[PDB]
Amino acid sequence: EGVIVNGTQFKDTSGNVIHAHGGGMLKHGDYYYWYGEYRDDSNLFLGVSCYRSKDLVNWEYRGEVLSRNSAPELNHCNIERPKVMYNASTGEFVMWMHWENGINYGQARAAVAYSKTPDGKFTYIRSFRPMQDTGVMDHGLPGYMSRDCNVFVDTDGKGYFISAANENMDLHLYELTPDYKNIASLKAKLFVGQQREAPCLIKRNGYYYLITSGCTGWNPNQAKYAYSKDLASGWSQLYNLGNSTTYRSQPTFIIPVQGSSGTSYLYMGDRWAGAWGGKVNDSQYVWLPLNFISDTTLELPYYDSVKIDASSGIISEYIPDTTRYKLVNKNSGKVLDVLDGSVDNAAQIVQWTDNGSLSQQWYLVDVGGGYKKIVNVKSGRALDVKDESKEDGGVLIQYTSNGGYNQHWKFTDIGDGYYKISSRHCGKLIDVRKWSTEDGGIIQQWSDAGGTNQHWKLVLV
Ligand SMILES: OC[C@H]1O[C@@H](O[C@H]2[C@@H](O)[C@@H](CO)O[C@@H](O[C@@H]3[C@@H](O)[C@H](O)O[C@H](CO)[C@@H]3O)[C@@H]2O)[C@H](O)[C@@H](O)[C@H]1O
Repeated sequence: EGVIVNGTQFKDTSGNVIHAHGGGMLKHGDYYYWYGEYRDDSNLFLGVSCYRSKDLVNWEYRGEVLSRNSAPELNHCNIERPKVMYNASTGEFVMWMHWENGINYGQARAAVAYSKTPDGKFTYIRSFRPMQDTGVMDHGLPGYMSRDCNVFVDTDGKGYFISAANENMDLHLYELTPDYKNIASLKAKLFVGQQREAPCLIKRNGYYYLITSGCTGWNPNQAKYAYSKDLASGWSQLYNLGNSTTYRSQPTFIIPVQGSSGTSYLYMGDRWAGAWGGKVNDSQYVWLPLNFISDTTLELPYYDSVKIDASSGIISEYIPDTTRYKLVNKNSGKVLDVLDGSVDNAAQIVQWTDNGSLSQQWYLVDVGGGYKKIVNVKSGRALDVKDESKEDGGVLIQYTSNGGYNQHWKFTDIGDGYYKISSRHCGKLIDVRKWSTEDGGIIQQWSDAGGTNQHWKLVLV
């Protein structure tokens, strides 16, 4: 039962609430290490916890790799977004983070630490504003500002540190020295004046991807991403990822989960309790699979429950009810199907002859109220009303699950095993266009006209 419940606070093997807010993760040896920070009673840096696991679901407490006692300036300060990266050359784990006074946010500087072991007590080095010696001034103080940050290890073995500079208006990608403990140069300035925060830098197939969020404090916002063949330049524009609130969370880190089957990228987020007036320690987590439609097209679906099998390297949706179904039209006798039995995103939904194919099988996931999710089997995508249309003739397609109301359907029994499937968005029924009785009939959205082409029978398979 390697299943995770989003919008909650995961508990370690001890039965205690895990506290690794704004943290990250590292895969070394046979274990996945989850680092993160958490405040205390005075809302100040208490320690950077570390959790270990092989299955990515059951986490074991390993103590504070970094404490407010590790250094004199760590006593009264704010530390957030601690990330850990490994150095093959040295053989030591270097840790970066964001440091503040604890009184204000004027000292926008980064901090560094390291240890010979992953779950061992890290030794604090220093806190500083990148390029301090260069003499450059960034808003009153010497050295570039450095708030929200993150680390990245490239294939060639070069380390990289990214953070928000120039009053969170610009993103600075710093290239680290071979030891990872220092900054060698300013690789490139990314997304100037666009004000992107909580950056996550990853790589897949010669393509670099940068997942960022907006700057609105606790308030969840529209997350975005970009791609490029080179870190220095060639970066694309910003493309929306997830919904308008990133499913009520803010991105913190993204790691490739490699296994026997293949590689599945995991998304980590934070549901900051500050949204509803709660303390930082009351923040919950949101883990979702990061799917790659193409080298240039990304998908971030929302599953209320996610199943993970680290061994095989597979991250998919958890269906509470594996019962398969077929939707037969009263008028045509055809069943609900996907065009060309495609698994592509936004694939057109059509009616087709009952051929017992996978494309013609659907799950029914309750999503609160009297509404449900109609999910295809051959492709984990959900039945969706294209472009959240509220008009007659609105085409129906299969789209990535995003909790939108245009993906919620209520079944209304009319007798004899037939139902009227209305959308939660406008209330229009699932309709076979023009009363079509042939294969490939476009499935659409239409007002309840009492037609038999709008009536569907639910059949077990
Ligand atoms: O009014 C709100 C908002 O609605 C968006 O509708 C989008 C969503 O319904 C989304 C799933 O929730 O599905 C989008 O379908 C898009 C399609 O529009 C585009 O042409 O192709 C992509 C991928 O192929 C995808 O299928 C749908 O657009 C509107 O998009 C948005 O403008 C806004 O109106």
